[PDB]
Parts: sequence; structure tokens; C-alpha cells
Amino acid sequence: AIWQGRSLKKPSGGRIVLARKKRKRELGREPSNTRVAEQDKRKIIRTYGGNRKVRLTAAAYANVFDKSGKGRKVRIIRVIENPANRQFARRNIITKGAIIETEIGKAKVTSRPGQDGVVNAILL
Amino acid sequence: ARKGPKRHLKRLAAPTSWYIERKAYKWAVRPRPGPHNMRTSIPLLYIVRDYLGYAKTAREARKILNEGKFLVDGRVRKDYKFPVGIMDVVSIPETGEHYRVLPNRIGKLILHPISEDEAFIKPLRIRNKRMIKGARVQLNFHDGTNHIVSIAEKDNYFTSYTVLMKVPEREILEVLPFEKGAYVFVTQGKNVARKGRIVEIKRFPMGWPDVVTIEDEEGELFDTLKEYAFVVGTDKPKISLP
Amino acid sequence: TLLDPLANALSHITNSERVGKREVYIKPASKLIGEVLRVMQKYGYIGEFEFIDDGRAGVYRVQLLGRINKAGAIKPRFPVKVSEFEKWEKRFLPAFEFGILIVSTSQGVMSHKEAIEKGIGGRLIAYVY
Amino acid sequence: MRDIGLRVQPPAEKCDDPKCPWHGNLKIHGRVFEGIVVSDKPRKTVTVERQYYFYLNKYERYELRRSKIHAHNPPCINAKVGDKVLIAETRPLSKTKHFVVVAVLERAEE
Amino acid sequence: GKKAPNGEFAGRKLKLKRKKFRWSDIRYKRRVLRLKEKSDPLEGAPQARGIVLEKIAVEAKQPNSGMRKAVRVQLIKNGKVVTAFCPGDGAIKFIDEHDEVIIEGIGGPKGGSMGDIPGIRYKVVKVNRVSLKELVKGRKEKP
Amino acid sequence: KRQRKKYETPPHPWIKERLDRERVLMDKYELKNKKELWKHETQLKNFRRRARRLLAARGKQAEIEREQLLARLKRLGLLPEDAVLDDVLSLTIEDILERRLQTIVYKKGLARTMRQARQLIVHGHIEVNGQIIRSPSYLVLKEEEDTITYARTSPFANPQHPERMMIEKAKQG
Amino acid sequence: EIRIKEIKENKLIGRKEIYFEIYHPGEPTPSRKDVKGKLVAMLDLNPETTVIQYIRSYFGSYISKGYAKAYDSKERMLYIEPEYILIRDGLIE
RNA sequence: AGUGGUGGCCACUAUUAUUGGGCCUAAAGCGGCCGUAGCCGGGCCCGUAAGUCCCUGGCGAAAUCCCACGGCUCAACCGUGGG
RNA sequence: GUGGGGUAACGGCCCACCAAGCCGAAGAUCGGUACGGGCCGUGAGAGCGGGAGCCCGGAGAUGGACACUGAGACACGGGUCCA
Repeated sequence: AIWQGRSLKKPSGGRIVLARKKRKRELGREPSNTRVAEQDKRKIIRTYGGNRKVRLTAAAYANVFDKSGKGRKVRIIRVIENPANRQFARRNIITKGAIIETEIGKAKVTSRPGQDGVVNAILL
Repeated sequence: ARKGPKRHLKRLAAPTSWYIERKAYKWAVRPRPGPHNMRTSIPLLYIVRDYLGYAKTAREARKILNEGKFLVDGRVRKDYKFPVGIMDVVSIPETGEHYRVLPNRIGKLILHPISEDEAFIKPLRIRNKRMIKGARVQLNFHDGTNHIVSIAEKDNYFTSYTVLMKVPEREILEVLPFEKGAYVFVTQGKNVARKGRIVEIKRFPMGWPDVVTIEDEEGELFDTLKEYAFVVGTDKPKISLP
Repeated sequence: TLLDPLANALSHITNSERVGKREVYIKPASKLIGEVLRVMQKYGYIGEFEFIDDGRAGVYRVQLLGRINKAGAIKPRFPVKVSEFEKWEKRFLPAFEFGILIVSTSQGVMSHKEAIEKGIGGRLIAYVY
Repeated sequence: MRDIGLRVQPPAEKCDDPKCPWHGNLKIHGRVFEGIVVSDKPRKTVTVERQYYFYLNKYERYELRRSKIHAHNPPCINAKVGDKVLIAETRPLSKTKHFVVVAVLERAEE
Repeated sequence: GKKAPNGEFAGRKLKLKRKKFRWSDIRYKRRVLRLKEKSDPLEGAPQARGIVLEKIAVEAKQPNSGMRKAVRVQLIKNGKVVTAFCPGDGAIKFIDEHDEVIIEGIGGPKGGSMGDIPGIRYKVVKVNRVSLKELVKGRKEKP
Repeated sequence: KRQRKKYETPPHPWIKERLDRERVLMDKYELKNKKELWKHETQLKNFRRRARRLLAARGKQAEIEREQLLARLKRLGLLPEDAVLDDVLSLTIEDILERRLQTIVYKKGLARTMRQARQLIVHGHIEVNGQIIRSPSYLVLKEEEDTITYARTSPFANPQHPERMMIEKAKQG
Repeated sequence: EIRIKEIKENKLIGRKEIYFEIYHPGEPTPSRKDVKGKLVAMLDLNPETTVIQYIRSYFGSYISKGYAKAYDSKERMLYIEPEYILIRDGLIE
């Protein structure tokens, strides 16, 4: 259970005891930690209200876009730099805003692979 | 605590717009979602059983509605929890009896009988303008219905404008705009069940709606929310309005 | 140290008339004091009242007719609307419509009776009976 | 200069933040207030204070009550202590941040 | 001097002073801290069911002279033991050893010892569920 | 919510003056309990409270309520048709008491005594507009007194019930 | 003696509602069958299509209210009207 | 067809004192002075209009409470209407 | 605060870094006490006291902890574990 509930402290540091339990709607979910692979692996998850969320766990291809606007489906070699956190880049973990090394060169990812299920980036 | 939606309503907590004996019984029929809002409409069963008195018991009202004798704006409705809102026309052709639901000065709904010639016109206020793919404009009315028009004629419509709506076969008839001098009937507020003419349009910023100043037939000036003002005629009301 | 000219003035008037003098001089003269002095004289409580240009703060001269029983300034400026006015008449006056009260409404200092028909609230300032 | 519909001249220079009502993404809706800046130590954050009176039934006198509010301070205005500031409701920014500064009426020197 | 503060912006002190001095009251202190409801052997109960242990009498306060009969009751509810005055003429004979009895406060000043007899707090009403007043009148019979 | 008593007890059970002032009326009007007299006293007091409240009120609702109050007081037969708001303060308990059903039916000469009239009423023998009431405490309006007759189904609607001639002779006597 | 005030026709049900008053000064309350045979005479109704629910006599009142229904066909009661007032009237065993 | 005992709450009480209490001798001014916050502050003019006041739009559910009428004998109770 | 994650959804809710902020004498923190309200009792009222009985909102299935299925649950007459 991952609880996205109330902070258990007041702004003034005051301790708060929970007057009620955790409702089902307020729990979270596992981070994707999407890795680079030779194939594309995805999970379709039933969500709140019966909707569906697609989650990319293994990635092998990306949509590199040029400044003009054309997109190209080109592969992913490795990850260059992850400004969000330095451990991800070592582990070939891809997240929004990360810099990825591909055949074209350097690309910045402008996607949410943990929610979108796809990898889209802009050439740099 | 509660875990999902509910199907019950105590008679005590019923909306104040209803003419119902609150302490007669414990329970009342829950209105199902429909065209109008909760504050604006009533279950049809209370119309049949109480306002018309045709059926003493709810069971026989349900039976008659199942027979489909009653026409709701030209459409049979056998459900016994349907919400009937403002300016809906209830027609029973077997009696030939046709009524329009209108707010009382007290703010409760009452049936104004009307002739047959008025039974196929419904005025609908244009609640919102949107447009869908294929560049097809859509208008959402105050009563929760939707109509489609093309992009070219879009300038002939605006939000809050009234449209005389031939409900028997879904034909637009006329468009009454929202301009100074138009004859206006109030739907809510302290000035409910009033009829006058528009004088001034008070635009308000910071999320606050517009206030329209309405002068009565005798010249009394009052103010009312723009949403509450329903245009009913260019200079004189096009419908029989108490 | 001095804090409020008006209450001092009203106490001066009352104390001076308990012994029953004729001419009373109030030292700290201000405009509001004059606007006050208008009101009851308009009801004939006092005789002539006038202002003397001293040179520091002015003096107020009043002749006493021996009409007032008690004249005091209610300090804490209670704001009162119209329809509840009676709730204060029971607090400062000895009988039904006996005496008056002074209110500083939007239109100036003036008697309470004249405010009922003018339909104005305001803050109570003083009273006399 | 993109309109917010509040009677005030925008700040002169524009900012690249995604949180400036004039030059960002977030929008203005809800209540508005006027207050005074008393603390601005943390990054792009302000603690405005507003003074008012409260009436009590039993004693019919007044009781001063204070309200401290945490509004976001975008760089285009750069609020400081001693300044009178207009504040507006916004979308939830952070745990405590739910407001934004939209105008500076008088600088500290005034 | 003048009773203070009388200011229009003095609500805080005018309230604080009154709240503070309301503690100088004794009855309010007795209620809000509920120490009547912590010292009580009867735990706020106008009645209680007890067992008698031994009959004792006490000397009336001077100048009142006589012998006031009563018993000692341990309380089945919690276990505290208190004196229990017995009213009626020759009623001590009616109340026996080891009796289920019903006892209730004696209604003196502030609930204190009534009248001319000191110390006591309670009087007996029912003995073995039978009202003692009638048994003083002899209308009923103890089981 | 719990339904409250409609009548007010005296503030002291043992004041001599009030006790005797009660007793004189009890013997005169012969009510079962002081509860009845207290109820009628409260009934008066309601009118008094409404009057003194309204007399100091300025407004449209005040005037409207004032007219309604005057109208229903007159309808009861308490006041003259030209009464005003000032005379209600001079009303007395006996003004209510004379309007009691038992009192009125006796003043029509329909009984030789208060208690006899009460017996006839409680035994369902007196009709108003052709309707039977078994409550001597009832207060009559000014538009119904003429309908106070003997109940048709009663044996005393028959003009030769043996008590009837004695009743009518007492009326004569 | 029985005298009518209300005679109202419900054509959605095709049924007649009769609100009537019985004068019974000094005699016991009339029964269902007596008034049933009484109204049908001067109203000229089919007895089997005609049903009565209630006859309320007030306290200390010689005039009692009563309500009856008058249908047209033998299936209308079996469909719409509840099953009690056939049994209370003997129309169903 | 109630009536008594007892326990809890309000009034009695201006024995909690805003309305509305005292502090020389009855409990009650600290030995004295200085001083921060707070509170209370001189007269006149100009501006502002936050408080303050009048008018007006939206809003505080139902239930309870006040009154007229009507229904159940009346009442309580229920509805219609005004607050 | 920067940049990210998960959420139906914004939010330190969560993560990596960056910085020292946040609250408190007008009462923080800690402890006692306690479901909030429409309302109810008393009182001439200012007011004091109470919140069980009817309606709305909040929360809980012996104490605790957890999933699945469902639009809607951590689910009184569905499920799993410790005592």
C-alpha cells in the first residue's frame, strides 16, 4: 500500500493523529522505472472509474522530432544525463526531460513513459 | 461512512420547490438524473398523484405511466421518477389538457394550463456554446439538451439567448436575443415569477455573473442574475405567463 | 491627562447644574461640541450657547435653564442601526420617549428622534434627560 | 502582457517561469486580498499579513485578529518586506502555498 | 479608578480578565474539573446497591442529645465503605446483618450531613428491594 | 423536540391573596382543577404578550399581525366591534370565563347549576350548529352562540324530559 | 338518507368517483350493503362495477362522509383497483 | 391521577458584575519607581473611505418557533399564507 | 525552490539535488476534554448551561493489518492474517 494521504505533521510541526483510516481512492502506485531494452513491453492497468492507463516498462524505440516538426521512429542506444536524479542515468532508466543517446544523436524526452506508454523526444 | 451513490431521499429533506406534505410519510421518491437540475424539477409521480389527483396511490400512477398516456413535451415517458423542469410542457392528449410548469412567486412550481397552439413550442435558453470535430457547432440548452448547427450560422446564436424549440420533431423556430428592451421572465431569486423588460446589463468581473436590471410592467425597477432571466418575447411575451 | 472633551463637558454641565449655577464655561471647545450643543438647545434644554475665541482652544459659554436631570456622554460609541434602536432607549432614558440621545450619522450630529424618520443609523454619542 | 482581468498594470519585465499569471501557465480565479509583506526569506515565497477587527456578542467591543497567508512571489515583481501587495487564490502549488502575488501597490520606501 | 478596560478595541483583555476571575468562583471550578465526579464514592449515582456489615450509632451534636442509629455499607459496585443513616422509629431492628440494601444521598446543605447529625452522607430507601418507609409503617414485609 | 405544557403554574403555591382570589372564582365558575384556571390565565397572558410586543413594533408585519390579533379577539366575542389595541390591557380573566361553553350554556338557562350544565355537556347532550362537543372548557366565538341548543339525539331535545320542565321553571323562577 | 356533493369522472381510468354524505341522526351507523344498494338506485350504476372503500362517521356527528367508485367493465377492478375492496364488498371470495 | 424523596442543569445571585459588584475599618492595591508590547490619547484644515451607516443582487436547506385561516368535537397534530 | 515520479486529479503525496526555512507570549508544543451544526433547558432579557432523543455533515463493523472484484469498498449478513 502506497498512501498519498495527509501529511502527518502540521505546518507548525504539530503532531497529528489520524482520525480515520486510508480510503481506497487515496493510494498510489509503483514507479515505472522504465528501462531501455531491445523490445517494447507495456502494461494496461484498470484505474479509477474503469479507465485504462498504459504503462511502458521496457522501451526500444522513440519518436525523435526535428525543430521543423517531422517525427522519426528511431531506436534508443543509451541514456546520457538525467537532471531529475543521477542514479537513473546509470541504470538506463528513462523519465521525462531525460537526455537520451540515439542513432540521430542527443535527444531530450518530452513524454511521460510511466503514464503515456510512449517515448517522444526532440533532437538537440 | 458512505461508500457509493445512494437511491433514497427522506421526505423531510425534499427540495423546497415542491408542493408536498413533508410529514405525511417518511420516504419520498428520489429524482433520477435528467434534463434539469434538482432545484428546477420534480418527479412526474408527484405531478400525477398530487397535482392532478388522478391516482390516489403511487401504484396506479405507475400503471398509467406504463400505459404511456401522458406525453412529456411530445414524448411518452413511462418512468415514475422523471424530472420535469421549468417551461416543460406536459400534454395529455386524451383530455387534450396541456400545461406549462412555471415558478411561483413563493418559488414553487405550478401548472399553468395552455391552449393546444402553445403545446408544440418550448423556449430553451442556450446555456453554452461549444463545437465538435468536423467543425460542427453545438449548443447546450438550459434544460440539458443539445443541438448541432454548422459553423456558418454560429453568429446567429449566443449563450443565454432563447430559442423557440419545436420539440415534437426537433425543429428550430425562432431565436430571441439577449438585448435591452426584450421581454424577460424570471426563473429564480427573490424576484422569481416576475416579468418585465431589460434595462441595463451590469457586467461583473472576478467570476461574478452579470446582473440585469428589469423593469416591471408598472415600471418597478429590480435587479436579477443574468442566468435567472429568461427571454420570452421581443417586446411582449410570446407565451401565456402568469 | 485629558482624553475626551465631550464627556468632560457633559459631566461639567451636569455637576454645575446640580448645585444650580447659571453660566457655565467649558474649556476644551471643539466643533463636535458645538454640533452637540445645537441639538438639545433645539429641544429647549439649554438657553443660549455661544463660542468665545480664547486663543488656544476656544471656550463654550452656556446658560442653564434648569431643565436637564442628567446629561452624560456614552463613551464606547456603540454603532446602532435603525430597527433595534429601542434596545438602547431602555438603557439611558427614564421612560417612554423621555429625553433624547445624540447620534453621529452619515449626515452629521443630530438628535435621535429626528433620525427615526430620516431612517439613519450611526454611533451613539451622548444622552440627556 | 496577457490579460488577467484585474485593474492593474502588469509588471514591466517578463519572466520565463511557468507560474507567473502574466507570463506563465497558472491562472487567477477565486478570492482576492490586500496585505503587507512581513517575511520573504525563502525562495520566491512571501508571507503576507492582514489586520482586521472581530466583534464579540457578550462584550460588544472589538478584538484584533491577524491572518498570515503564503502567496507565491514570481520574479517579475520581487516583493520585499514593508510592501503592500495584492494576493489571489490559485491552484494548489505546494503543501502550504495556495496563493500568488499579482500586484505591488506601494514599495517598501513608501 | 474606573472599571477597566472599557475600550472598543479591548475585547481580548475584557474577555481574559473575566475568564481568569471565573476561576475564583468555586462552584464553576467544582464543575469544570469534575472533581465532584472524581472524589465521589457513588460516582454520580443518586442510588446504589450495597451490603450491610455492622450496625453503629452516633451521638447527636450538642445541645442535641440522643442516639442516632445507622449501619456500615460496603458498596457492591466498586467496594468503598460508607456510613448509612437509617430513619424511622425502631427501624434498626428491621435492618439486619448482611442485607442487600439501596442507599441514596441524604439531601443536606450542599449534600452534606443533614441537620443535627454529623458526618453521614446517605440514607437507606429499600432493604432487599422493599421500601423502608412502609416497613416503618409496617404495611409490607421483608422477604 | 418534546411537546411542552400550555399552562403556567403560580410562582408560589401558598400565597393567601392569590389562593383566595382563585377560590372565589372556582366556587363561582366550578372548574374541576386549578389547572383549568391557570390554562385560561395563560390564554389571557398570550394575548397580553402579543399586545405589548406589537404595540412597540414598527413595520408592515407588525401592523398585519396587529390586525389579525384584533380580528380574532373580536371573533371570540371578547371585544366590541370597534375595539382598538389599547383596551386589551384592561381585559380580565372573567372576560374569558364568561365565554366558556359551560358558562354560556348555563346563561342560556339550559341548566339549574354550573355542574348540571357541565354534566350535560360532558355526556354529549349539548349541540353547537348541530355538532356535539364534550369539553366544558371550550371557548365560543361570537358567530356561534345562537346555535347553542339541545342535542337532537338527546332525550332532552324532547320537550317533556322530566328534568326539562324543572329546568324551564327555574328559568322562569 | 344519502346526498351527494362530488361526482367526478376520471377518463384515464374511465371511472367515476362519488363523495357522498349519509344522514343518520339517532340511529346506528349504516352498513356497507345498505348504502351500496342505496346509491346504485338513483345513480343508476351496475352493482358489480361499483365499489366502496370508506364511510367515516365523526365523533358526535350525525352526518358521515363516504367515498365510492364506479367502474365500467369487469376487468378494470381486477387490473387497477386493489384486491381488498372486492372481498370487503363480496365481489371476490 | 396524580403525589413524595433523591441526584444533574438555569433562575433566585448585581455570589461572575458588557448591560451591572467591590478592594480605609468586613476576603480583597504589590513597599516604591522606571519602562517594552498592548490599551487609552490635544485643537483646526485638506484628502482617502478601511471601519461606520442607508439602499440593493446572490445566500444561510428541511425541521423547530410566532400569527391568521382551514381539517380532524376542539386541542395537540397537519396544511395554506406572512414573519 | 529546481527537476522528476505515482495519482482520476493539483499538491513533498513521493524521489534526487539546492537553501534555511516554518510556527510560538494575540498561547506554538504538550496534556486534559470532546463528533460539529440545525437546535434544546432556564431566564424579563444581557446571558448560562447542554448537543442522547428528529434532519444534515464526520467516523466506525472485537483491537489491529491487507488484497481482489466492482462505475462506486479495503466491503455488517464478500474474502485473507495476528491476538
